[PDB]
Amino acid sequence: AAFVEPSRQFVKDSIRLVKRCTKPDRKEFQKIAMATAIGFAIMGFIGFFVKLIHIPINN
Amino acid sequence: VPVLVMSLLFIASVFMLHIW
Repeated sequence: AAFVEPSRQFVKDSIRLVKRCTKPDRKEFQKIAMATAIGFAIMGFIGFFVKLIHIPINN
Repeated sequence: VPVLVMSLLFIASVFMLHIW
């Protein structure tokens, strides 16, 4: 009655994908952590400061 | 560059429109 092939096949194949993948290690992690943060900061500081600009202007 | 003129005019227009 165990005719459910792909559900076991998907797990048996997804594990294969993650095991021949390369895991970003330490040196790679910081290289991308800052880049996301700076891109976060660029839209999180220039945008945020601009948000405060019009608060009294339209008042 | 010409778009900046159009963009500057639009925000000035609504501000005048809002104040009117």
